[PDB]
Amino acid sequence: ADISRSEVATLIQEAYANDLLASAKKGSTVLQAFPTVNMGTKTTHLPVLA
Amino acid sequence: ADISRSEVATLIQEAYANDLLASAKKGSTVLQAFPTVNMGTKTTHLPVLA
Repeated sequence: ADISRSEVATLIQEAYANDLLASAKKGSTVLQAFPTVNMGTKTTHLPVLA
Repeated sequence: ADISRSEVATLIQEAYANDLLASAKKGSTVLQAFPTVNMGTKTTHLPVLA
């Protein structure tokens, strides 16, 4: 006669840890690479020589 | 001749009182009868003797 881990049941609580949870978020490439403009309205016109 | 109650009209006004509704509502029988566990998440494990 002896006491097994299964015979102790839920007197032994399983633990939790968030170590693996976090992942670094990545931004748009095009917002890093190119000059941006702050728009005040839906549409902006930019003339070019053609 | 005489001024009756109806001839005085809305100078006499009715009153309101909630004494018939001012009664404690009926609680749960099992929350009165049995002890309780303050759970923090969907599931709790309780060991029992076997």
